[PDB]
Amino acid sequence: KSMHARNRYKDKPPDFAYLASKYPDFKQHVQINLNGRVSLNFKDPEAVRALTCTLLREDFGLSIDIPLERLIPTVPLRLNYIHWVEDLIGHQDSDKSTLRRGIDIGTGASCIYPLLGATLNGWYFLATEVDDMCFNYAKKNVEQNNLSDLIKVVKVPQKTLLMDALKEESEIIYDFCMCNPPFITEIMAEGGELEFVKRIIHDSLQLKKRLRWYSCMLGKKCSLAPLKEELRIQGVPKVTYTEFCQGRTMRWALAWSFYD
Ligand SMILES: Nc1ncnc2c1ncn2[C@@H]1O[C@H](CSCC[C@H](N)C(=O)O)[C@@H](O)[C@H]1O
Repeated sequence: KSMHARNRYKDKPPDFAYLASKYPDFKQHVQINLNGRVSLNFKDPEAVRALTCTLLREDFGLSIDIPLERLIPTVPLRLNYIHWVEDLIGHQDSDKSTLRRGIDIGTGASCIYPLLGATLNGWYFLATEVDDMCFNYAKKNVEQNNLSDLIKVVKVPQKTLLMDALKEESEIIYDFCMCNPPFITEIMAEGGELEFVKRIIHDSLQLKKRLRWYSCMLGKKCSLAPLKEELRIQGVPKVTYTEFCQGRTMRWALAWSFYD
């Protein structure tokens, strides 16, 4: 399955030529290809950073500052997750009177899911990070876009996930959590992604209805089936999944709930 139908980049892909004409810091990172078209080297982190900062500024009015030494997100791909969560929670069929409350697990230096969700929909976020650099940058990025009344960035300890974040300080009910990557013997090892999502499932079995939906965007096709099986085993009553992509960058979205 392709881009989300409501993704703005579905039928308006980024125009490199337009962006080069308007943004001189972006222009210094593009070149002309064989076809005579403005292009970008997607293996150069400086160029990828410029594209991402430029798109956020152009299409969302967001100014962000991010390091070369931490993950640089790809904006069109992230929007698919935002629109999917919108579908999960019934966002299209409600109005502004309903405030929504999300958790972004491992928000990254860009704090991108909360910035997009707060900007587009006025959603609140608790945004967690274990990494010091990512935490600091995420926090500057929220503050420089004046979104700290909607987005609370928190450094959490290394070993913790959802439960340790949600105590007497917490909101009673959250609408969703979000999470994406990175995360002789016959038996294959679980690997990083499968282990990590299983920690989310484990916390969800304690929290139950304190969140309306648990979700995670998977980077590996092979994660999906064993995650579904673990959910079946545990009696989780409502499971849904789908797929999204931006060119070759593929994702498998999985969400579950303890509500009927
Ligand atoms: N248990 C945990 N709690 C919070 N953040 C975590 C975590 N384990 C890993 N992370 C963070 O998860 C991130 C990688 S996965 C999420 C990527 C993020 N949405 C982005 O766009 O950058 C890293 O920033 C890492 O520091």
